[PDB]
Formats: sequence, C-alpha cells, structure tokens
Amino acid sequence: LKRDKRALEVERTVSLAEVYAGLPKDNGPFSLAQEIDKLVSQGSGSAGS
Amino acid sequence: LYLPIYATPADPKALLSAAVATSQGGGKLPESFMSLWRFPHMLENARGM
Repeated sequence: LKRDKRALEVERTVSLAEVYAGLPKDNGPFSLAQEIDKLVSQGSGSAGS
Repeated sequence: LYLPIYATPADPKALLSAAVATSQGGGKLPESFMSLWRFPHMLENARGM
C-alpha cells in the first residue's frame, strides 16, 4: 500500500512490416511480402539477422 | 524467700506488605500517509485489520 501507486498508461501500435522494412542496413532489410510468399513456396530460407 | 516477677512476652506484630504501582508514558502517533483508495474500501480494509 505504501510502495504501489498508479502506473500511467500507453497504447503503442507496432507494425512488424515497418520494423523489418526499416531494419538497420547492417542486417538485410526486407518487407514481409516478398519473403512470406517464397518461404511458403520453398521449404527453407531466411532474411535479416 | 523472694519469688521473682514472671515477666511475660507480648503478642506478635502483624506483618505488613507494601503495594506500589508502575507508570509508563503515553504513546505517540505515526505519520499519516495518503493513498489511492476511496473511503468505503479503505474503511472495510482498516476495519478488517
């Protein structure tokens, strides 16, 4: 009761397509459109780091 | 010829006991703290305590 006090609120929206598309170029930046639809089609692969 | 006087001891004293009291000072209130509960809830809380 003494320590605990009202914690403020935020809602942030985070888009994973922008997180990976904006990836720092020391890792290969990619939008999920062109890797989902070929890692569906082929049994292996990766992008980013 | 002279018969001596038959001096005779008095009653025992009543033993007496002393009954003294002890005293200790009045208490001191803590510092009050403000908290986030509307009064009816903090009252049901304290009443339980």
